[PDB]
Amino acid sequence: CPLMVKVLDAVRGSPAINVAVHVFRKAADDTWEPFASGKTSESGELHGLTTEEEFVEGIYKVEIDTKSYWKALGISPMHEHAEVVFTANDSGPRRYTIAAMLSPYSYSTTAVVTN
Amino acid sequence: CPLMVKVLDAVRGSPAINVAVHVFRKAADDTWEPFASGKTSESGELHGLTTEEEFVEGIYKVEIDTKSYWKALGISPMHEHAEVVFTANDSGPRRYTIAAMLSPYSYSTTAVVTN
Amino acid sequence: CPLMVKVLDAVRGSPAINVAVHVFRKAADDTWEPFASGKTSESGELHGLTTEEEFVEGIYKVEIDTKSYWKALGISPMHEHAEVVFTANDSGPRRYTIAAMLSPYSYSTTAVVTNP
Amino acid sequence: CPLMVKVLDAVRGSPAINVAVHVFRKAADDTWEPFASGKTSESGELHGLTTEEEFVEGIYKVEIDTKSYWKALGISPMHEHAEVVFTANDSGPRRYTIAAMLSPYSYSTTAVVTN
Ligand SMILES: [Zn+2]
Ligand SMILES: [Zn+2]
Ligand SMILES: [Zn+2]
Ligand SMILES: [Zn+2]
Ligand SMILES: [Zn+2]
Ligand SMILES: [Zn+2]
Ligand SMILES: [Zn+2]
Ligand SMILES: [Zn+2]
Repeated sequence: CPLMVKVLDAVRGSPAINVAVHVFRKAADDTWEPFASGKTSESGELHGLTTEEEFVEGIYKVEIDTKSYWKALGISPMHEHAEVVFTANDSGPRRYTIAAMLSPYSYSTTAVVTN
Repeated sequence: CPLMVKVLDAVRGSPAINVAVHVFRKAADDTWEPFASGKTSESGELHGLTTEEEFVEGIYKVEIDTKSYWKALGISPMHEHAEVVFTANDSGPRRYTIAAMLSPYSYSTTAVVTN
Repeated sequence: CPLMVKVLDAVRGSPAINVAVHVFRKAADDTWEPFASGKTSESGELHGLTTEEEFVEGIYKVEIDTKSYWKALGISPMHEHAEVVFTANDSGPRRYTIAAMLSPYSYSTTAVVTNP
Repeated sequence: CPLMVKVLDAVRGSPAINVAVHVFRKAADDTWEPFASGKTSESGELHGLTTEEEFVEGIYKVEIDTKSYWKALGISPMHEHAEVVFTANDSGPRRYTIAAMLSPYSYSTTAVVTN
């Protein structure tokens, strides 16, 4: 995949499974245009988001839906999404893995960019 | 102080000093409206951004300018900003501290919400 | 302070309050010798750990006791401490703040090293 | 795999490749006994460290060697290792994945424990 998203639940120490993910790309008119979406697999991973051809250069936002992921803990999180914005592919082709370690009031995210 | 932003340089182990922070609030037309702005201090801290009265419930985005901040490292970062989005207030006065520990291809952020 | 420790609860979005912290310094014979201890304040901070004089150069370990901090959540964490090791003071004096963002199965820590 | 380690370079946005990892187990005399070793792959991963039979309950330390790893960067890190300690395997086998996002003065680590 040119783009993969991996989400871990840092509270329970498990992949975050069946979590909805929306990807957007910044359009000419400065709006976020929907790009790809899905739900995480059993390994916390969302593969098959885009194709080489479709994954053009631009600014991308990854939105991971957390609103009620935390419901069973009794905690309302800091925001309904965990969001990460990255600027893509200005030097040839790159594949991107956006990895996110999520808690209700904190998250760590790393973009791994390979060629 | 309803809203404080603290930015740390995780590569150099130092406050991120004199770094521009823009705060926005999600507006009626779904765009981000400029809400408050400042530059981090020698302690990497940004105080006096807003007032209890201006800081109503809503969805806020903290945008930390990182474009050229690691020029001197010779690394172009994952994106020209570090962005943290949080949903505010609900009940009545809540004080927010958004702490970000920044690296070019990563970040960790925690929202500390008190009384 | 030559050394300060700040601990945040990443699950509840709070300072982690009244949490025990042990600091060790690696001894000549390659054991951790107790250095300082205490519990975090209402701001998640532990001040007055050491002095200028006592904070000699060396390898230090900070243990933050987390075992039952999580109890009320119904979660047993990855380890009974969150631990950070750092190498201290290799030129002139430096002040160190160790900041830790903790969850049961994850943490992020940053050492902020400034010269006074 | 009972124990897998994955290391990401948060400064360059890559896997941490060819990095030495030493695993220890807390021994009877309270010292750290050498338990397993390897070097991370091209994908920042370290597999085949131990077997289900050797990996009994106990306290384990994962030591990632970072001393000269950002020297090209011109940065001496907070410590010559990144260390993660976890308490293992109350019950029967669990698979552990220790994921570590490393910067010179900072790191984020998550233990993913699965059945
Ligand atoms: Zn894939
Ligand atoms: Zn800005
Ligand atoms: Zn203030
Ligand atoms: Zn941006
Ligand atoms: Zn102090
Ligand atoms: Zn080692
Ligand atoms: Zn494996
Ligand atoms: Zn070490």
